[PDB]
Amino acid sequence: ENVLTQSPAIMSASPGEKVTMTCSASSSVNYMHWYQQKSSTSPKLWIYDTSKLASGVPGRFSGSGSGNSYSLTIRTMEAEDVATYFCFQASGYPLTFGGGTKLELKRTVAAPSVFIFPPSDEQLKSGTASVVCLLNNFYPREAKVQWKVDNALQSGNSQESVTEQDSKDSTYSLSSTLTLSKADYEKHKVYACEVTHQGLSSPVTKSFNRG
Amino acid sequence: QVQLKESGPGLVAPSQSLSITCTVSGFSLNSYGVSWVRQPPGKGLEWLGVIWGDGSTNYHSALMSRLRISKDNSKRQVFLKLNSLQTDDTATYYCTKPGSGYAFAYWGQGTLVTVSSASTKGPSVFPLAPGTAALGCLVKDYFPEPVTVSWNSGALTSGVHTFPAVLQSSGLYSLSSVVTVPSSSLGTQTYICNVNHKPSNTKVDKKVEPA
Repeated sequence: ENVLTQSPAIMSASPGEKVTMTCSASSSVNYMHWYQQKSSTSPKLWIYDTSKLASGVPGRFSGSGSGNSYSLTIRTMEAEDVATYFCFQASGYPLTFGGGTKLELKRTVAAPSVFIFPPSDEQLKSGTASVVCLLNNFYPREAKVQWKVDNALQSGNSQESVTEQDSKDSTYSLSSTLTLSKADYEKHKVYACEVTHQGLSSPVTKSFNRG
Repeated sequence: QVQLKESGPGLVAPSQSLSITCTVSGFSLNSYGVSWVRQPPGKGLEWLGVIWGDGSTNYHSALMSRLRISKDNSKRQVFLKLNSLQTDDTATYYCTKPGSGYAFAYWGQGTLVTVSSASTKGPSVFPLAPGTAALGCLVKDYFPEPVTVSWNSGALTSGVHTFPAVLQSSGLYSLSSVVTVPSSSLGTQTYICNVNHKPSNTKVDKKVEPA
């Protein structure tokens, strides 16, 4: 098939910065089309026949190129431009899309708010304890959440989940869940999460006592 | 006004067959080709095939003629049929149509199909009990994706972060939804999370109360 390679695959840009992304085909094509996808909803046609903006699409976006090499450019990066962008060719079968270019907004440092939730009484009666650490509205994405049970570091028993970048403020939120049986949970007294993040002077710890 | 809408099963077993229907509106099927595209979860886009107005078809050859696309003009429906399923076929499936030229300009909402020998399970929903307070619900142990969560039936959208589901080591998904609110309003306002899992016909409305 005609493979489309998009570069770069991951990219960030500060607000007002010029961004450009390329799509390269292994064989020449008549045109390249571009789709914007936000937060796993349907793709939206963004640019068609190489350089025509679909309706609604602002004039800071443009595409160009010919043959095997196409580009999508944004002259001034905005918060609403955060998305994945896919190129597409329909000049020969099988029709093919690129692997996408994920565009992040590179905003100012913001320190997380941190919350800890003990398991509910209703979960405990079913035989399980989920303890939850929430990191709300922070930037950049890199954070270190560490669980301590009776001041002992945990390993391999917590799962993390991260939101996409917020439309308005461009921050992230993160939950981490420490899961164990009720019998194991009732054998320890103090549960704590410790957050490290460049928006924070020293690591922040939130904790509770079973009871 | 061109509209497309897909419907299909949420869950089917390996080696069985998948079939999805697209109901269309705003154009003649005799005149216009309709295509199918899928997206494996957290990956890119793949074109599957097209049925032209005259009824002829083109398929992606990688599918090994496991795919058939058909239509009925009087019903305004286009049918995707995919045989001898592998877990690799798990994806969001979209019906789509070009506008001007060959770029796809109209997309359905898409329909997630999970291919697995595992069975439906509805979630359990547990409160994460709470000048800024966080509160939440833990939506645990469900299969397959997806779950929809709203707070106070949509009335509350500011402050709401719903995390991506995580596959636990048990083969079940879990997710959390949180909302930030002022401390002051905890004693006055009630907060209820509305959780919906279509594949099991589970609707849970859960009060989250201070402890």
